[PDB]
Amino acid sequence: RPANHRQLTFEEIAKSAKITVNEVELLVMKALSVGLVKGSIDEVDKRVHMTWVQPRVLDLQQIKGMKDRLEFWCTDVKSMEMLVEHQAHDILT
Amino acid sequence: YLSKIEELQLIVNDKSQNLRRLQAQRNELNAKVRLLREELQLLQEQGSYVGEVVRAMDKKKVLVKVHPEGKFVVDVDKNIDINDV
Amino acid sequence: DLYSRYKKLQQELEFLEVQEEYIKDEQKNLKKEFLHAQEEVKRIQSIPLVIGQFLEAVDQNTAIVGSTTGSNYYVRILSTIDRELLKPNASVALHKHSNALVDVLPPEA
Amino acid sequence: AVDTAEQVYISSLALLKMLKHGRAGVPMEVMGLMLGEFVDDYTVRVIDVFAMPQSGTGVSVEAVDPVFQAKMLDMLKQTGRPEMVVGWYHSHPGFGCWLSGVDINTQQSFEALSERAVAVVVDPIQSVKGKVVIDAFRLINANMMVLGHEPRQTTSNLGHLNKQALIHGLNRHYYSITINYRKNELEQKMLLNLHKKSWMEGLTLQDYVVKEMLELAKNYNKAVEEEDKMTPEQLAIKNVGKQDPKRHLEEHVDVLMTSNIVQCLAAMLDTVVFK
Amino acid sequence: RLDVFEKTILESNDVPGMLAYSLKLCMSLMQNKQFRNKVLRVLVKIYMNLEKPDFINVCQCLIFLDDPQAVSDILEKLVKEDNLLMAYQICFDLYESASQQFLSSVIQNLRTDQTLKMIKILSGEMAIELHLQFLIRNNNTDLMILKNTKDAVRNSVCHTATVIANSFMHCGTTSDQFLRDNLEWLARATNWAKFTATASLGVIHKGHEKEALQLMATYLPKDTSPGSAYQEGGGLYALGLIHANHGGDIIDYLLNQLKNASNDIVRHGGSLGLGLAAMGTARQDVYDLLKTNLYQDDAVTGEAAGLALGLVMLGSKNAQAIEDMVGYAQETQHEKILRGLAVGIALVMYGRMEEADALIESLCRDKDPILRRSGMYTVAMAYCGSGNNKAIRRLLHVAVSDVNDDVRRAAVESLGFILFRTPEQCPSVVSLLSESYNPHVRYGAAMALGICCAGTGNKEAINLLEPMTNDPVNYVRQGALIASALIMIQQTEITCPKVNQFRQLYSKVINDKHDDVMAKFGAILAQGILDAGGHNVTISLQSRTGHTHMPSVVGVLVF
Amino acid sequence: AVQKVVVHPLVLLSVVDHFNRIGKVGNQKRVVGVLLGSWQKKVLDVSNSFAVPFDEDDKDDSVWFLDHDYLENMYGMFKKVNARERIVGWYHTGPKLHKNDIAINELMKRYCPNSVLVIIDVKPKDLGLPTEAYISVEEVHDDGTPTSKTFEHVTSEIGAEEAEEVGVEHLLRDIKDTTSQRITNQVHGLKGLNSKLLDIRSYLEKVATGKLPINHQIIYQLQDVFNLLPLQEFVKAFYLKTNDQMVVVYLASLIRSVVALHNLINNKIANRDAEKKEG
Ligand SMILES: [Zn+2]
Repeated sequence: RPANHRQLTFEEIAKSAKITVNEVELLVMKALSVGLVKGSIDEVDKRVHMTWVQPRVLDLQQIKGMKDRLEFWCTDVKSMEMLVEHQAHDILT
Repeated sequence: YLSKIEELQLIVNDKSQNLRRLQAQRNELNAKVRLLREELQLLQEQGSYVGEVVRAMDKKKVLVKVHPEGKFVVDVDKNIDINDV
Repeated sequence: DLYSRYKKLQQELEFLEVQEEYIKDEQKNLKKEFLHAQEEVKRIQSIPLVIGQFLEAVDQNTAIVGSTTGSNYYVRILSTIDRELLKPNASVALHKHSNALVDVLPPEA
Repeated sequence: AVDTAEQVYISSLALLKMLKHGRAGVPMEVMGLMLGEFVDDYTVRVIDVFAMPQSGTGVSVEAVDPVFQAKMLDMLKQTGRPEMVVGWYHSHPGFGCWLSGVDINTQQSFEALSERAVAVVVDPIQSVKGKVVIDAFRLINANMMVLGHEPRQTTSNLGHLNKQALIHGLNRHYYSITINYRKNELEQKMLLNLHKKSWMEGLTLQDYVVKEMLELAKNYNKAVEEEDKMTPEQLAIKNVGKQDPKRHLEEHVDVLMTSNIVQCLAAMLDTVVFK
Repeated sequence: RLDVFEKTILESNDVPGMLAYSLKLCMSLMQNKQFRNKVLRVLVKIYMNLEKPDFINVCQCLIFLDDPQAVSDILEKLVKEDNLLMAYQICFDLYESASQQFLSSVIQNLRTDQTLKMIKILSGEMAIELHLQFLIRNNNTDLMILKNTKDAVRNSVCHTATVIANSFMHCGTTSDQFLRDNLEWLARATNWAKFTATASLGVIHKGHEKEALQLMATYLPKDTSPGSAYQEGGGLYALGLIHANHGGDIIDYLLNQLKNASNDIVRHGGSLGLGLAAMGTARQDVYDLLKTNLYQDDAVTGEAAGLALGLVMLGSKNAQAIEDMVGYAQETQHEKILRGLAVGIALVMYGRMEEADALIESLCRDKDPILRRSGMYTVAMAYCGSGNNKAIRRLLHVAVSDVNDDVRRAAVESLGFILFRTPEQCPSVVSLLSESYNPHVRYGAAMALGICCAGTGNKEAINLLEPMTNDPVNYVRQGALIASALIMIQQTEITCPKVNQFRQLYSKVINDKHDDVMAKFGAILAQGILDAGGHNVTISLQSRTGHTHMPSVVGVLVF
Repeated sequence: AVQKVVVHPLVLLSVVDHFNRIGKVGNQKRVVGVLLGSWQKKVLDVSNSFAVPFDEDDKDDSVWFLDHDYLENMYGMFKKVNARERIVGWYHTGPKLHKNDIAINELMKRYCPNSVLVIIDVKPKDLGLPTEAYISVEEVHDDGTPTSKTFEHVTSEIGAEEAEEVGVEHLLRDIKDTTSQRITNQVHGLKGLNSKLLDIRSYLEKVATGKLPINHQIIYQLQDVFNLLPLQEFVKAFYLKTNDQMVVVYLASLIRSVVALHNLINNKIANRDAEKKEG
């Protein structure tokens, strides 16, 4: 999931990770010892928060279909660069 | 009357030409202040010191007490008279 | 002549407006040049500021000033200095060779 | 009859060599031999300048080193350009950098060896940006006293040239020649392209510093404007009391402009770059 | 649109001379070449529709509408109607104010008693030789000034502007006075005083066409016997001076002198002379041998090649002079050769008024202030009067915003050529130009005062130049000198009270020995121009006929 | 290991004039010569160097000619001139590479323990910075084959060791101290954008015809530093920026109202003075 709700609830963890509520904390403190993900996990809602991670090895279908992020970035930061410059166009001066 | 009013009023709009006269004054001031700033190359070579002069004399000469030195009759300029010293 | 004199009123206003235009781009150009000047005002200087001392002024921003090297001199000064500040024999500062006064410092020693 | 309004086609690279060696040589003066071409009469061209051995010398003529020049020329022939030496180079980084005695010896000791070998002197210490302090002269000898000397075969070159203590006290034997830089676009292109591209944030995607800078900026802004703001209290010159208005109310605004300008710039670049 | 126009030129009774001054007034508010020639060819035909025929209409439409066949038709009316005494307008305006290219084409179209006076008006030598008679009979010298300026002769302007002085006083006196009075003052000759000491004979002998060769009997090209070719080259240049616009075979004889297997020792002056001689005639042979003069790779004759080739290709629109002179421009290893080619490719396109825009944009496209300076000369010659803002906006942009002052100088020389028509507004714009920060452009503003306000009765220009000679730059003081000489041509003391002030004041500042001789460089020349003719003659940049006089324009801009 | 060297434009001009040399003497195309330098630290200076008379055969790029009389011999004459800028490396023109670069640099490795080759630019047309340096590297693989020596991007930048612009500045005749932001903005944008376009085309090649380096060693962690912000939901940063723009507009408002008052007072003073006290 690239999307947000990076303050994930513990629920998918305790369902699909074959772990319990008393051991999600060890599940991510042992990962703090590992050092590939360092979440700021919520503990008033018990939510397992997502910070930066070590992503994958290969997604060749997403190495091809990363255009929806790469070309997204390219043409959209390009277009909004053209828009900022186009609103400040004739102070080229 | 029919087609004879607007350009007279256009020459009236040469108050904008008077605005150009004002900006002309402006750029005059600026160009000549910058000329003043250009003058400053003179300020790189010699802040000529005060040489004392015992007295004047003819042959366009004086008795200059070269202050950190002795007296050595030396040259003059072509601006002031001999008696002026 | 409504079909001559009146019409002739534009025979020169075109160049009029063209020069009124060009005064603006030349304001721009002269501003460039003035910025260049202000740049060159103080970029070589104020690093090896030698110290003498003021002694006497003759004309605008020009003064005979006691040295600390062994030879008092009558040099010109940076005009922007407040004219009511060159009165004392305070810590003036000039270039080594040019001996061009840049500013005077109150304290010393 | 070389009496003309003459010219020298310098090579900026040789200028770089001269500044390179005199800039940080011994406190004394340096001197060497040119490498260019006596291309014409009313002008001349220069391309190359070698560095000189460090033998204890000066503006003396007899500073010749045979094997040095031999190997240098042999390597240059093995290199791209086997062009002939036509003069000499030299500097005066120490003193007031003018055509001293041994110059008024070597320039004739070699201008007979050479044909012109126009002077080359420069003092790097006298300027870094302000002046271009350098010297160059075609020596005159006591034989040219035949007629009234006004070469000026063209004008406004020796005319614009109308614009040195002992050397203007030595205009005899020392008449200066109009100089110029080469049409350097061949490199001037790469002399600005690489410069502008780098000297301006290189990649330029870097500050696009933006807070700690304006903190101190606005922080000192609240401390700076409150003195120039005392000038209207001094502009309390009501009846007749005002000389120059202490026209220093500026020199802070433009800075304030730049400050909040960049503030808005970065505010933009945030939402612009970030997505 | 010519519907109400045709109903109101075939209209009813007023003075028909309404339409006669309306010719010049339509020309005063004219913007295009599109109904200019239309109205210009239909008003002459509505004068052919009105029963009273007119001659001022053809006096104007020959020099604005360039029809060599309608003048042949009404010149058969001059042979048939037989009145030579009414014929003066068309005949000697055809001699006076016609383009030399149009002169050759019109003597081509015309020949198909006035049976031989039809050829005698086109050669028109009568006014030439009685003008020469005036130039020998009338005189008013000031020789004391000639001695007190003779005290500061060098390889300099004194050696040239003494003969410029008494030769603009006397264009063809056919008499020696500076040859006669001395030889040792004449013995300060070194290559340009040598070039001048043999070219000055034809300087002082403008006109006087037949006795050119037999007056330079001493100056045939083996009869100098000098250890230098300039003392024999300026003489053939002086033949080129005499043989201006009316040669015969001697154009081809200077051509053959260049082609008597002689490289760049005869060409030294003879190539300048040949290009000056066949000017605007659009020859072929001079282009053929000036191509190897162009490819000499020596600018002492190469600038003569570029200048002389522009001279012989005046306003050409050639497909090979323009392209084959812009081609050699880039890969040459000098740029005074580019000054030569610069003024040459300026002169190759004169007055086209919309055509040369590709060339101006192509050359001001480039980065070279010398080549952009060439572009400004070329836009001074393609545009003169036509302030359509196409030749003003970007002209003024590059004129005053640019970084090198020489192209800026050529642009403020272009201003005086595009502002000839109404010099009323020209003080109000060039006094603004005065405010410049830089030496060449201070001087060029002075030159804009000079060549712009030549014939004017302005006092504000004098008021401008007085602080301009109160200026530490010496040659802007000479700009004040020479430009005020150009404001003191044609006019006397009753015109403005600064005339005799400056007349004695220039000798007064030449009394000061410690001035630069660059400060008084053209002071002898300011005295000479100050009596150009002795106020007998004047500039002709825009003739009283209505049409510009292009060899005078050539003279001033190469001058 | 070098993060930067003094890329002194004097050696740039040397390179340029000897490229003019290799162009005018004939058809020798790839400008290649010896880079000289003084190893002060990881940082270094490149102000002096030279081109060596060398030729590369069309096939078998491992063809080169490095005269000892034009290098080793010259080095001794240059040793008496200045021993500092020692033999440090070399360079080559041509955008990507040829096959010999590695063998050349390893031959000269005896001279400089960290010898460098530099892809030199003969035509400044770049978006950014010209020629960069590549020192000896041992970077084979996770496979860890016999150590490849394709010299990695040993970063550096245009070091101007000394000003010496007494002439250099005297050459520009074009620019001022640009008190320009818009220039920076357009450059930065378009450069990021064309870079990303090169990226997407390279990766479309990877999917299509790209080799095993399709995701070689970092291209995935390339995407991870992209994954720094992987709408990014900067809502924390949204109200953060809300207070930030509170600060921004406080700055704008206060400072620019000050500016208003500032010009107002004295500009109007001078205005009214020269206006009514003139008449
Ligand atoms: Zn020396």
